[PDB]
Amino acid sequence: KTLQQIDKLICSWLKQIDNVIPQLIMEMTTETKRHRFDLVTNVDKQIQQQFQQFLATYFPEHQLLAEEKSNAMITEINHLWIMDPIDGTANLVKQQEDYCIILAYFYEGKPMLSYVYDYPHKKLYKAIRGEGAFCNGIKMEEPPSLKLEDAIISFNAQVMNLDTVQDLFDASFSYRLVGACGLDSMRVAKGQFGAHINTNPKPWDIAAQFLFAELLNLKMTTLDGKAIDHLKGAPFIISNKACHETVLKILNANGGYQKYR
Amino acid sequence: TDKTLQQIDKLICSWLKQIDNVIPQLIMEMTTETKRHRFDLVTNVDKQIQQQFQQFLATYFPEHQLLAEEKSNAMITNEINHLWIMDPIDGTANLVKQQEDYCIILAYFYEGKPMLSYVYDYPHKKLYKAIRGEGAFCNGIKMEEPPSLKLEDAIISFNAQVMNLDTVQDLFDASFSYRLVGACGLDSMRVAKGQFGAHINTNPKPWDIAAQFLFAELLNLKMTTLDGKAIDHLKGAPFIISNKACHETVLKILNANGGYQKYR
Ligand SMILES: [Cl-]
Ligand SMILES: [Cl-]
Ligand SMILES: [Mg+2]
Ligand SMILES: [Mg+2]
Ligand SMILES: [Mg+2]
Ligand SMILES: [Mg+2]
Ligand SMILES: [Mg+2]
Ligand SMILES: [Mg+2]
Repeated sequence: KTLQQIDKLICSWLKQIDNVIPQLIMEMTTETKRHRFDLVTNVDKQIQQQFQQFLATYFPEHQLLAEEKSNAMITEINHLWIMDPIDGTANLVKQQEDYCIILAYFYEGKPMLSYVYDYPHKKLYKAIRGEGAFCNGIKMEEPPSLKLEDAIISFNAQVMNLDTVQDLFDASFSYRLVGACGLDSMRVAKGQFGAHINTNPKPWDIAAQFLFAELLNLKMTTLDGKAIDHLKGAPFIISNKACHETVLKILNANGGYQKYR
Repeated sequence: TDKTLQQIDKLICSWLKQIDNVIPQLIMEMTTETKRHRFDLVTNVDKQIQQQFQQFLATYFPEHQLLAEEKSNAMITNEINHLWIMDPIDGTANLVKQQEDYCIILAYFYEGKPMLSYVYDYPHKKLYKAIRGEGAFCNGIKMEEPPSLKLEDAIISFNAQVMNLDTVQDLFDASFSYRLVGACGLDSMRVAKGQFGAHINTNPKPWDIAAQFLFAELLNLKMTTLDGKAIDHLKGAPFIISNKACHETVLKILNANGGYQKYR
């Protein structure tokens, strides 16, 4: 009853944002964080601060865990929003396409509302506990079963040793990459991909995905097959249920997926 | 009669725009066959689009000849005055697995010279076309030459499954990052738009790269063999389409250390 009303507000703040992003891009500035491949723009900072604003205006006891700010906070919180203000910043800057806003609301640690907004295609994926998962308002259904050898898979090949990359190439139908965790994960949710791996995501990179995986019967675990703490990064996979185990075993086999060189 | 290029372009665009009405039905009744091996796919979508275009050609340009993927091309010579090259669905695997990330490729060569080219991104309804003497366009929005992109500042795309893993690693190290759409025509347009620095296909057929000649010409792109030579539009060859400022570096990374084949 209440989720539906908070959802309307979120969907509304997301409508205002279509009208703000053009201006932000028009005046785009770009900085590096940890190294030259780690980008941040005023688009990331401003979407985030404006959400911060929204929360302060309508839910000021709700807390925010977000990418472009310090997050010294607890293990604990009743109302928690996790936000990736732009997921796919390299894609934003390099391509001005294939990036999204990721948002997720947790109530007493339980995911309740999730948003992955593909702003370049004006496609909003949302998940609402009690109602379902939607893409621009049409109900998404559990994808068909996909075994690994019938599935396209997606992952960052530069962060794994090449033997494991090759085992992954050999077991799956093919390999693609979108370059945004939220959008590669939505492909799994839609059934276009069998699995998306990210071996070092941050909580904002994967926060919306928990509710989508639950409502659509996906598997979403660490690369050791365990539950992921929504509050803390872990190496993670989101997968069709019929290829999940096969990917984990390949990832873990022959000394594991990490670089040795 | 005798037509201007603009008249020919008007015909093609409308035929392409008309295919929007046909495709939803073909996709809902989608059936797949195999070609060279179990994963070399062809669908009723590929076959109907190419059949309708051959019939469009017999209707409007009866002297014109068709070089296309889903038929034999034994009768195609180098003497041909009016030739179309078609990939009816470029990215069939994507059509089958995703119903996204595939396109229709067409190009017209007058006496061996590219005059008209089309990469129709149907799932998104974006028509990229290039018309000699007019320019290149994405939905009638004119495209211009992309900014210089050094490899180290550029995203690149290639099939990493078909190359020496060492070359792959070198390609990763030297570029800003890696991405893959999975249709040559679509990965090529990302280069034409300045979104990727380069796309490589080490074994394209003529129809995978036919439209791209004129786009590279109109937009100042480098489009060459992996040896840096001209490509024969009639015969496949290993190929790169690239921003100007990163083409040399990519080709040297490819040919380094005995080259990019898995056995070197
Ligand atoms: Cl996407
Ligand atoms: Cl594309
Ligand atoms: Mg970032
Ligand atoms: Mg981000
Ligand atoms: Mg992110
Ligand atoms: Mg084919
Ligand atoms: Mg084809
Ligand atoms: Mg093709």
